[PDB]
Amino acid sequence: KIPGYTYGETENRAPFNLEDLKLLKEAVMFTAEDEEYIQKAGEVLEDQVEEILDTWYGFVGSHPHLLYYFTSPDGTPNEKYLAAVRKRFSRWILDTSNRSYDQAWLDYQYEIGLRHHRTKKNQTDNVESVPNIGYRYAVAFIYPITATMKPFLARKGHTPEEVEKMYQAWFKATTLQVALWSYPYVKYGDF
Amino acid sequence: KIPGYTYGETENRAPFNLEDLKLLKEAVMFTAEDEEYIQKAGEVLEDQVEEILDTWYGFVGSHPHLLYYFTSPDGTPNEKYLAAVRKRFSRWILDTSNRSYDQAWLDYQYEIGLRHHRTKKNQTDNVESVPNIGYRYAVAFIYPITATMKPFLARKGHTPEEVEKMYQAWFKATTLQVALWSYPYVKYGDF
Ligand code: HEM
Ligand code: HEM
Ligand SMILES: [C-]#N
Ligand SMILES: [C-]#N
Repeated sequence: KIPGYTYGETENRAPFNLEDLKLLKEAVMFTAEDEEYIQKAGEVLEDQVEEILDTWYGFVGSHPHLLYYFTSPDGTPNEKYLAAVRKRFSRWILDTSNRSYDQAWLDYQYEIGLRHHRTKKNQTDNVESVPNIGYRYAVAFIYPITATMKPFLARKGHTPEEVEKMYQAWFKATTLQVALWSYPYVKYGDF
Repeated sequence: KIPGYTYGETENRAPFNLEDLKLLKEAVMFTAEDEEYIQKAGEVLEDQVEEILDTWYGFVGSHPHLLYYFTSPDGTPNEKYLAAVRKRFSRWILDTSNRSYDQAWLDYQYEIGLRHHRTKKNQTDNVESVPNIGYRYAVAFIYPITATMKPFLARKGHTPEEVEKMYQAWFKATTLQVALWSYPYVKYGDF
């Protein structure tokens, strides 16, 4: 088992529903074509995850105000926390590529939002760290997620045109998720 | 000369400052290289704005749940509201590329967020319309903004390298802005 990974068995049903998801997919221009290309992206990325993780957490570690969110009270990174979260992030790369975006998927999107937010941050791994990840950075991180995945999507010999379809699908899917994760951050009724 | 366009003359100072901005630029991987290329993007886009606007508002207009946010209470689109906003969106394309990202800029970023939010929506143009734009869609729209801009960035004969750099700069800058606009939506203390 991956500790903390509770896909399909969360405590709560998401407050947003499949019709909400349909309308949000429309807003990010995500279609069945992107379902196909995000699956292809998974096939490309899967055996590269260790490098992807080093690249991603190397970016987070590169700026003290970002690494901050994994820190103990003494301002140093909590290595237990980083390591446990890293295994769930690795799984999220696969889930984004391989799951159907169905009710179980939506329920886990609510869960991941809750875990970045003060509602559930630091509970999954039972760590002492900062209480909330400022929403400004959740939105910001759509960009570095896509810039991180880009070079890996080209490393299996796909043409620029195919890489572009995978990259755009990943961009749409990442934006879609962060949009959903806003729920616990946003004043009730404003989401 | 643009009705409702009050850049430099907002009633409020922004609740985020230049240090917040520096740290958020770092979160979207924005550097002096992007300053060069966002300015080049403006030079490329400036004389294409009518077609860009037709494309963008064509996208909004093609989805009833998005066009919704410009409708009168009787459910029908308010074309005056659309037209007035269109003029300020046109200017935003130039501002994104030409303004220093400084205090005045931050003040107007807070203003734009307030205008999508119930705080100020429908006041600028003195219209009667939907009270609030749900934040889920503001995040989602990062994607179709970038997808709208992309083809136009190639239309002045720049090299593929330069077009990609302009596109990435636009994506960083759009993400940066939507992150800032979240302020009035986000539970107090969670931004
Ligand atoms: C596009 C935005 C982001 C994506 C795609 C992303 C992805 C993920 C994933 C997949 C997980 C594990 C979820 C699970 O428990 O199964 C996670 C957890 C976490 N992320 Fe992010 N994340 C984003 C934004 C942020 C930001 C802005 C930070 C700031 C450094 C950050 C820091 C963390 C931390 C500290 C956790 C553990 C939260 C907890 O205590 O449960 N993430 N993230
Ligand atoms: C990336 C996200 C978005 C961008 C870049 C964007 C851009 C803009 C700009 C530049 C303006 C005029 C600002 C001014 O007053 O100077 C504006 C206003 C407006 N936008 Fe957006 N927008 C975004 C999201 C949305 C969404 C999700 C909707 C839903 C259709 C929308 C609908 C409108 C409406 C109705 C107004 C007028 C608000 C008011 O009454 O003042 N926008 N937008
Ligand atoms: C989040 N990593
Ligand atoms: C907003 N358009």
